[PDB]
Amino acid sequence: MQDAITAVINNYDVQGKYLDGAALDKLKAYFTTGAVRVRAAAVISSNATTIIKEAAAKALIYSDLTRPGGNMYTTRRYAACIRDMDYFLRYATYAMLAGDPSILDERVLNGLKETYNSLGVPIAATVGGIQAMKEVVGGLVGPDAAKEASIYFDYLSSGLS
Amino acid sequence: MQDAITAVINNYDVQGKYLDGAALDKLKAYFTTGAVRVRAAAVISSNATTIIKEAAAKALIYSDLTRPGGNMYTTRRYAACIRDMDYFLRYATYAMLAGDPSILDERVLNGLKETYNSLGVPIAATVGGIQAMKEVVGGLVGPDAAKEASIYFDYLSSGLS
Amino acid sequence: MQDAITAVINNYDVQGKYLDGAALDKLKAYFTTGAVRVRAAAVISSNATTIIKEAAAKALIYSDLTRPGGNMYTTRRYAACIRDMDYFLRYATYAMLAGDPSILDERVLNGLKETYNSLGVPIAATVGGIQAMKEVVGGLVGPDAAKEASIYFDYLSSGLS
Amino acid sequence: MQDAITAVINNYDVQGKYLDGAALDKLKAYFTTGAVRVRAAAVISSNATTIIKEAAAKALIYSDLTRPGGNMYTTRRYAACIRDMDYFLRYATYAMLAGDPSILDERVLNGLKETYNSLGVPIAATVGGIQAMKEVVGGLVGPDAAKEASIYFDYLSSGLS
Amino acid sequence: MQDAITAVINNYDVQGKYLDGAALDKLKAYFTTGAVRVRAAAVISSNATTIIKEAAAKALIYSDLTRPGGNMYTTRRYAACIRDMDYFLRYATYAMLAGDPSILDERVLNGLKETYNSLGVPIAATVGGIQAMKEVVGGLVGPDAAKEASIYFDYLSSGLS
Amino acid sequence: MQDAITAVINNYDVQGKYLDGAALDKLKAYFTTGAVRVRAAAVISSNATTIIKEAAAKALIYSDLTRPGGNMYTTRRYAACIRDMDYFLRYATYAMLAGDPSILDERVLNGLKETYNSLGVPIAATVGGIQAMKEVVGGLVGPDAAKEASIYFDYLSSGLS
Amino acid sequence: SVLTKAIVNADAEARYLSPGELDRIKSFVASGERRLRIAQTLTEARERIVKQAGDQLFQIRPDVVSPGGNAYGEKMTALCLRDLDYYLRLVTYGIVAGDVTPIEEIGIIGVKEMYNSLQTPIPAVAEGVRAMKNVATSLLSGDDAAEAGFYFDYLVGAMQ
Amino acid sequence: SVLTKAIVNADAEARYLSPGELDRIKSFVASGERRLRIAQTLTEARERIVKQAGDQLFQIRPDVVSPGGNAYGEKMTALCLRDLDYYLRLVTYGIVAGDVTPIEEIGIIGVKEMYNSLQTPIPAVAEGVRAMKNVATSLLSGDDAAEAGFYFDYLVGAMQ
Amino acid sequence: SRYFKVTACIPSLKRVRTGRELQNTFFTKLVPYENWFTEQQRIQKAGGKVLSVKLFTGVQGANTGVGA
Amino acid sequence: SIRGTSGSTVARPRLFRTVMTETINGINAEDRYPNSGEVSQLDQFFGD
Amino acid sequence: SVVLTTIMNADQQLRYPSVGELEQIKNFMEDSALRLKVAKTLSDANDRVVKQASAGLFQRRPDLNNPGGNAYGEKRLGSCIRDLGWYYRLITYSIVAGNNEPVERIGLTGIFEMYRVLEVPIPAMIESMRLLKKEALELLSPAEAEIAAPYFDYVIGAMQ
Amino acid sequence: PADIVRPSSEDRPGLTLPYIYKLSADSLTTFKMTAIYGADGRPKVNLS
Ligand SMILES: *[C@H](C)[C@H]1/C(=C/c2[nH]c(/C=C3N=C(/C=C4\NC(=O)C(CC)=C4C)C(C)=C\3CCC(=O)O)c(CCC(=O)O)c2C)NC(=O)[C@@H]1C
Ligand SMILES: *[C@H](C)[C@H]1/C(=C/c2[nH]c(/C=C3N=C(/C=C4\NC(=O)C(CC)=C4C)C(C)=C\3CCC(=O)O)c(CCC(=O)O)c2C)NC(=O)[C@@H]1C
Ligand SMILES: *[C@H](C)[C@H]1/C(=C/c2[nH]c(/C=C3N=C(/C=C4\NC(=O)C(CC)=C4C)C(C)=C\3CCC(=O)O)c(CCC(=O)O)c2C)NC(=O)[C@@H]1C
Ligand SMILES: *[C@H](C)[C@H]1/C(=C/c2[nH]c(/C=C3N=C(/C=C4\NC(=O)C(CC)=C4C)C(C)=C\3CCC(=O)O)c(CCC(=O)O)c2C)NC(=O)[C@@H]1C
Ligand SMILES: *[C@H](C)[C@H]1/C(=C/c2[nH]c(/C=C3N=C(/C=C4\NC(=O)C(CC)=C4C)C(C)=C\3CCC(=O)O)c(CCC(=O)O)c2C)NC(=O)[C@@H]1C
Ligand SMILES: *[C@H](C)[C@H]1/C(=C/c2[nH]c(/C=C3N=C(/C=C4\NC(=O)C(CC)=C4C)C(C)=C\3CCC(=O)O)c(CCC(=O)O)c2C)NC(=O)[C@@H]1C
Ligand SMILES: *[C@H](C)[C@H]1/C(=C/c2[nH]c(/C=C3N=C(/C=C4\NC(=O)C(CC)=C4C)C(C)=C\3CCC(=O)O)c(CCC(=O)O)c2C)NC(=O)[C@@H]1C
Ligand SMILES: *[C@H](C)[C@H]1/C(=C/c2[nH]c(/C=C3N=C(/C=C4\NC(=O)C(CC)=C4C)C(C)=C\3CCC(=O)O)c(CCC(=O)O)c2C)NC(=O)[C@@H]1C
Ligand SMILES: *[C@H](C)[C@H]1/C(=C/c2[nH]c(/C=C3N=C(/C=C4\NC(=O)C(CC)=C4C)C(C)=C\3CCC(=O)O)c(CCC(=O)O)c2C)NC(=O)[C@@H]1C
Ligand SMILES: CCC1=C(C)/C(=C/C2=NC(=C\c3[nH]c(/C=C4\NC(=O)[C@H](C)[C@H]4CC)c(C)c3CCC(=O)O)/C(CCC(=O)O)=C2C)NC1=O
Repeated sequence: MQDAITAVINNYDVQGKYLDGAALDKLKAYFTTGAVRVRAAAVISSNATTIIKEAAAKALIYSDLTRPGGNMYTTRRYAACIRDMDYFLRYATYAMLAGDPSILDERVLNGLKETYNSLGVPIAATVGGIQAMKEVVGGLVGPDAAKEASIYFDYLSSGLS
Repeated sequence: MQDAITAVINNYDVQGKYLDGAALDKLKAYFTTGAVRVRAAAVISSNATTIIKEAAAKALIYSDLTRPGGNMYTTRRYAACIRDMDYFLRYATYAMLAGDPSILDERVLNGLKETYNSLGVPIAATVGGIQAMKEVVGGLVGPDAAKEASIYFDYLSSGLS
Repeated sequence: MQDAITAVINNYDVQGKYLDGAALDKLKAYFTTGAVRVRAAAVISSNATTIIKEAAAKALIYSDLTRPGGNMYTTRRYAACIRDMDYFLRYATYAMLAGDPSILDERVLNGLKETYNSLGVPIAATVGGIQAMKEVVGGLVGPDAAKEASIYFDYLSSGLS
Repeated sequence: MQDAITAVINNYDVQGKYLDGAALDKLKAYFTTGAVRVRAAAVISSNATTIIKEAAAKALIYSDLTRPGGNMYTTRRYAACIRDMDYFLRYATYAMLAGDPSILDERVLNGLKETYNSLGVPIAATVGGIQAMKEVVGGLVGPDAAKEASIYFDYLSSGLS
Repeated sequence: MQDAITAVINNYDVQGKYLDGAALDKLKAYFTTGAVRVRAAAVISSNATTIIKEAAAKALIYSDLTRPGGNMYTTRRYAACIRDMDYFLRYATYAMLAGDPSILDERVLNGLKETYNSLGVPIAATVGGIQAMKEVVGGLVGPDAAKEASIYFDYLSSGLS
Repeated sequence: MQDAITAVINNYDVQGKYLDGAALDKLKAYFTTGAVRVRAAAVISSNATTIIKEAAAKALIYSDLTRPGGNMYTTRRYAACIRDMDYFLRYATYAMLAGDPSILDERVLNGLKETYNSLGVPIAATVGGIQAMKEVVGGLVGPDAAKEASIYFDYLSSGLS
Repeated sequence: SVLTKAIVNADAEARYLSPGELDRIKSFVASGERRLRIAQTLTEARERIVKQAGDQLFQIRPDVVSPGGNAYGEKMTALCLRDLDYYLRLVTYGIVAGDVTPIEEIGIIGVKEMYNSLQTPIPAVAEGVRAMKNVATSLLSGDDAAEAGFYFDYLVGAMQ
Repeated sequence: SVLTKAIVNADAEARYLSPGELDRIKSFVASGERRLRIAQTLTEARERIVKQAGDQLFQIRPDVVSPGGNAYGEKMTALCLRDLDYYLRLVTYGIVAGDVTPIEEIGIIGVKEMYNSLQTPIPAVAEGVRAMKNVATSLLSGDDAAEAGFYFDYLVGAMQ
Repeated sequence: SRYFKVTACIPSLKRVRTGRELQNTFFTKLVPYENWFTEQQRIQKAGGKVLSVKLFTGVQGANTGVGA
Repeated sequence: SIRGTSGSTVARPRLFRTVMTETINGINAEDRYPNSGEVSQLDQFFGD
Repeated sequence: SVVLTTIMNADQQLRYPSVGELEQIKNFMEDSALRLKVAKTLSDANDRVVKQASAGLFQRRPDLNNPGGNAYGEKRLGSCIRDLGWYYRLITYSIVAGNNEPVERIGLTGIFEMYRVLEVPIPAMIESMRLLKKEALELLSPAEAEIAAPYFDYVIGAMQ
Repeated sequence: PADIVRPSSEDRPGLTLPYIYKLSADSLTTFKMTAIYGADGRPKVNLS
């Protein structure tokens, strides 16, 4: 997988061009903002469980999904969905730190859509939980990294749907 | 897999028949060429690296495959391609000594086209390299086993294509 | 492990010597007796179960070993004893083929006396069974390879006892 | 400890059985080789120090064992190694006289390996010295008792290894 | 494995005290000697192979280790050297980057004497080889950084012997 | 046991080298600090009982240790505990004089942990007493030998804990 | 057979065919003529050997031709003779094939489950195979009969 | 420490220290003086920080110091303050080391099992650590306050 | 108790293994539910992709019969 | 230095193959006795 | 890159980045402003440094441009110079990257295997990379030389 | 052909072996099963 720097490096290596003004501009644009990415990642790591809590509270729980009959019935399915929620949050944080969605395209979306189809998982409910996580994360991190996290959250949600 | 003797023996076992005149003629036809196969296999085993070098120089090197954007670009992919070249040469020697492409179907061609499609490897380039190995092997072995060697390389090329 | 040829070559290598007349004469003696060992090993491999058959019938069963309280009592212990006896026969065959007891010392004799002491296996009874297969093998193979077979069984019996 | 006669007597006493033809044959087999063992034991007893000297010259000394950093370096360690060598020779003589390695099991090999591991002594070098004494004794005694002497040195070497 | 920073903390933790003046002096000393270590590590790297070759020529080669019988007589025994070495470098370059013996006792120098005793491998020779590399690295690295590299090499040699 | 001078001599003898510049500099490094060590040892010997009294007052007595249920309760156990304190102080003095903790490893810490666990002695309380003695000794001796004295008390404490 | 085992072992070793490994190939191609001659000499008397092994087996085991046996009745006796012909065909297959692999893959793996489901004496079948070996050894020459008896005794040990 | 995490990372591949690792080790040795000064400043004010943090914690969560509380009683409160002092010591160790490696092995692995066995409120302990963080950040300049507080949030997140 | 029937390819890109690497670069194998997550994560970590996943063994209702 | 030991052993490293050891080790790895085709290998090897 | 290396460890151990890991991730970017012009100067010499390195290595080892040499002829010299340019480009990609990633992942893992069938001397490439490392620092200041020397050391430390 | 590198983890060191050292060994008999073909299938199959 790739981040901003590695993406620039191999995207130039494919046609064998040295780093030019546009390439150094892209690298500078990445380096000028990643410190806010570091702060947002630290805040997200410190508040991971609360984010999954509020996303589940405002998007999944108190519903027929958690009622008998939904996908979120039984503590086993509850723990599985919350573990999936945690995995989505952590990979979103990795994507935000890296500044490239290749990490999501490889270690997140690969073998997930058809797996959810075969397991009967509600894709709409999963997308709603992802947007709940994005809302909570944007509330926590602040204006500095809100859009930076939101773009990759939207990437994951659009990949799922 | 099966050789000539094992193939005829199994074909007679499925019908439950003692070995007959036609099976005896087939066995004699295999036995009369036993020594030449051994000599050809010894020559190819002793000259194996040189065949790969000449085939690579005549087929895949000095082209866009080695340049950036090529499948064989980077030392990992170059070593992988030459290792596949050695695989093809060794298994061609196996098929030529055994007198049967059953091992070629069983342990080489099985899923090879689909895995090359998944990885993006140039099937036409691999076919050209295999034909270069066939030419070099036919040159080195001599009249005695040239066409016996070349039929199995043709089998590999036709299975790939 | 090592055999006659490997032992001789390493014994002259450790000194740093060319293979002289005495070494070539020892290889003379080993090579002149080769086919007898091969036919003896083929006979042993073909009659392995029956050699154990008569060996057990003449040395172990119909005694206090198989009755309750005996070591070889119960189906588990009977199967284990016969598997051990077959192990001894097969490794004696390997030693006879190699013309050296190094394999027997390396992979059978070490840990054997200590394991049998740990588990309570009668070493005297095991030596009796080995002598039983020695007699049976001497009967089967005949004058050609009788002594050459019996020497490694005697080595195994002496190492155990 | 036990010799061949005492071993047979114990094997029959544990069954509470009078001596039968098999026990008589085993005792006769020991009796027919009594004199050769006595002659060999006298030979080793007469030439004790020369055997140790030749074994040390052939396998131990003039190496890194006797140089600084070696385990045989310094007068104390040299004396210890030669005294161990003498112990091995004497108990090998006892075992060859008694026709049974039980004395070697009881008084030498029991805990010798773990003592050597604690002290840092090289077990490989010790095995080499034991074999060197083995060939020296085999040369001295002659064909009559060569194998009978050699079996117990091999037993000691296998027990150490 | 421990460095100075971890060692002080571990020593001050078992007795449950805050970092006092002595601990801050030790950490301050390491932090002040933190640049020459980094520079000399890079100097040891790059010129690693020439260091090994010069040390081998100075100590190992031109002795009994190369003649017939030595433990570097042939290649692959020669090849186990350069290897064997490259450790004793690599390690102790780690030591003079996270300066504390620790790593040298836990990864390299621990049971090495047992392995060498079971494999031959003259310990005095492999310690002379260590001192040769000590001299060559003291020459290459510089006046002040010749020490503490001499310290770790001396620790390695002393521990091995 | 071994000291600075004997340690240098042994670590040169096991490698079979003569006294070189490094060992010479080590030995003058010990020689330069001879007077400070002997002066500190004389001070400690003159103030032996007062140091133990003050350390016991600061760390052990006037607590639950000397009350019933404490390990230091009863005259026999009180005398044994102060004897142990004298042990630690005297061996620390020997180690300070010799400039080597080898005497501490050989004659103090070997099996002390298991002995204390068998007897039920509080190891944490013992380490606290050792540290109190170290503080008092550092007060008495002064900056001249305070660090050298403290390193061996710290070695004892780290070994015990 | 021999070629299959050699190539399988070499490929498991992840190397070319060993110079020693090709030696078995050369020996096989040398001895192919002799083994083919022995194979035809066995195949020229399939029913006669089955006959004589029939007398030997019936005389040695009246158990099998007993009322409690499985050969009681001409139909099942004919079935037993057909099984003996099957095993003679298998052994001549192995003789031509040089390795016992066809014999193993036709008639000894699961043969115990075979004859246990059919309720038939494995020792009786082994005795019949041994009588077949004796008749064949009488019908061939001693040196080639050594290898033929090697195959036959491998079969006898397999059904036991 | 960072030296531990860097040297052992370049030892699992059988290579020397990477040129990418002949960096941030350098940044660590450069910032070592600042880290030592921050650790000494925290150590000097250990009693004030512990006392004020315990005060804030007991106001925020008065149920723990109630009769049905885990820390009810003068010596049970003494044990709570001792635990807070322990965590302050671990934070100073982490600050000097430059990594949370030592505090992780010393006081985080198994803390859930220990506090569940003792029946102590882990969220209450986390709030106590947060109060210690606030009191510590009140005594430091902005950069040093952030540097110590980041380890404080590590402890808060790990106890969770 | 249910086994997913999947197919996948996994290329090794750091070691260039040199013997029989064709049976290890594309496979279909039944994998249990309890081990399917850890097995599927390995393919993504190595860098290959899963081509298909099929539940095969059981029903999507779950509840009773899940344990095994 | 050195506070614990696991002891030493008597190791026998291999210097070279020479067909006989290779054949015996290949047979031992499957634990099956020499094959019928494996038999003739020793025959012509001893004949050479 | 440094971020790629850190995220690799974090995902391998199934955890977020560490408290000592973000300290290194932030220190990797703060010197990026200085380091950007460092590789830029090396970037704007790319067809000159290797051109002057050709005469520096081919004069040292004169058997690379002789009848028995691998680079004999104009077009054979061109391939060696193009390889020097490739490695210079890769080392610049790594110096604008951080850790060994751009060179090791693309043109370092298996150079021995490439030359296994290519016949180009590794000990000659060692001196080639040594020369490149020596001829590229002089364009930089010693302050930049400290930020350049380890980045060139890795090639001649890896191929060895 | 390079040194066979055995990669290790954060607790133990990683190792390297000369190629010629393992080239003079007993050459590592291995067992591999070829049966993914299709499972439901299409290729040459047979029991192999
Ligand atoms: C009551 C004695 C205790 C208690 C409970 C409590 N539970 C919730 C919320 C939920 N509980 C469940 C439970 C289950 N789902 C299942 O599949 C099963 C197995 C049959 C169970 C038992 C679920 C799913 C929820 C989430 C809401 C929902 O059902 O949609 C709460 C509410 C927590 C909140 O934050 O709102 C509470 C309080 N609380 C106590 O104090 C008692 C110890
Ligand atoms: C949660 C918000 C929703 C939900 C989910 C749910 N998932 C499963 C089972 C699995 N989920 C995964 C997920 C992943 N594999 C990956 O590689 C990644 C990214 C790295 C993900 C996210 C997998 C592999 C499984 C199966 C294996 C396993 O669970 O260990 C279930 C269980 C289904 C069942 O009972 O059979 C559930 C319920 N459920 C909801 O209600 C939410 C909408
Ligand atoms: C130059 C200092 C040395 C030298 C080199 C040399 N190289 C070649 C040919 C090739 N070199 C490569 C190299 C790479 N491909 C990659 O992907 C990478 C990683 C970035 C490298 C380094 C390749 C692929 C070739 C083949 C041709 C092509 O690129 O298409 C030659 C020519 C060999 C020939 O047979 O013609 C030479 C001579 N020679 C020396 O003497 C120097 C020590
Ligand atoms: C009887 C219904 C069948 C039968 C049996 C038969 N058995 C033997 C010989 C032995 N049987 C055993 C059995 C066991 N050993 C154990 O540990 C156990 C488990 C408790 C058993 C069942 C043993 C050890 C022997 C060997 C002699 C001995 O005991 O010392 C024979 C004799 C075989 C021969 O002499 O060759 C026979 C005949 N025979 C039938 O026809 C019945 C179907
Ligand atoms: C049989 C004639 C005698 C006998 C034997 C007996 N052995 C065991 C158990 C074991 N035997 C072995 C032997 C070997 N493993 C090897 O690798 C080799 C050399 C290649 C040998 C010789 C081992 C390892 C075991 C233990 C594990 C196992 O059972 O497989 C038993 C079983 C003991 C028990 O019940 O625990 C027996 C009975 N017993 C006699 O009475 C005969 C004299
Ligand atoms: C000599 C060929 C090899 C060798 C030997 C060596 N041994 C020791 C020390 C001891 N050896 C023994 C031996 C025995 N104890 C017994 O009960 C028996 C059975 C009769 C034996 C053989 C013991 C007990 C010791 C320890 C003596 C002690 O306590 O000091 C040393 C000295 C080791 C030392 O550190 O001083 C040596 C050198 N060394 C070689 O290199 C030869 C291969
Ligand atoms: C070289 C100067 C000396 C020498 C050495 C030699 N060593 C071996 C074999 C091995 N050496 C090691 C060493 C290590 N493994 C570790 O993990 C470490 C520390 C991290 C070390 C130092 C081991 C384990 C072996 C065996 C396995 C292997 O080869 O990797 C040999 C080969 C012996 C043989 O032929 O069997 C040799 C020759 N020989 C000399 O002459 C020098 C004194
Ligand atoms: C009183 C008549 C005399 C006297 C006594 C005195 N004792 C101490 C201090 C201690 N005394 C003990 C005694 C014991 N510990 C035991 O286990 C037993 C056996 C049952 C006894 C008797 C101890 C342990 C101490 C140390 C303090 C403690 O108990 O924790 C003092 C104090 C001395 C000091 O320096 O503080 C005194 C004064 N003094 C007299 O003059 C009387 C004759
Ligand atoms: C070389 C002439 C061409 C080329 C090839 C290439 N192949 C790979 C990767 C693989 N090749 C194989 C091959 C086999 N597996 C088998 O079982 C057999 C027969 C026994 C063969 C021949 C496989 C499975 C792989 C994937 C796993 C691996 O990489 O080892 C690559 C690398 C692709 C990548 O980077 O992922 C390449 C480049 N490339 C060319 O340019 C030539 C036309
Ligand atoms: C049996 C296979 C085999 C060989 C041959 C072998 C050789 C061998 N040659 C060596 C050295 C050496 N060999 C030579 C020279 C030469 N070498 C030659 O084959 C030429 C005839 C000659 C040059 C014309 C020199 C000069 C050295 C010293 C090292 C050096 O060159 O710096 C060394 C290093 C130890 C030593 O100095 O003795 C070995 C191991 N080992 C083996 O296992």
